[PDB]
Amino acid sequence: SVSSFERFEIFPKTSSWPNHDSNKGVTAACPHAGAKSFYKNLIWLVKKGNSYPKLSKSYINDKGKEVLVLWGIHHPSTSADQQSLYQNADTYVFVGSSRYSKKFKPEIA
Repeated sequence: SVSSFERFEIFPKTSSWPNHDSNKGVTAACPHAGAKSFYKNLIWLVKKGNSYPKLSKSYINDKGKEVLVLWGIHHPSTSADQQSLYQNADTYVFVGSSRYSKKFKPEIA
């Protein structure tokens, strides 16, 4: 039960992604309209060429209201795909919020 529901580009695709860059985050898991696609409110990280440095996107996205943010931790299949999507194996993911802290660990299986 909600009284207001807005949608704004928290992390715009056209900007704010200079280092990993790229937009080819499509997959066959969600192939609507006969084409590889992905979640609209989510972005699959793909390296630009063979570079994938650390990411820091500390944002406020604060409009005087509670803002719901969603994200996924991609666990790959083979180590070849890990270096074909991220160029490094031993990574870590951390979402730093005043109410939520988590040090993620990727898994290859």
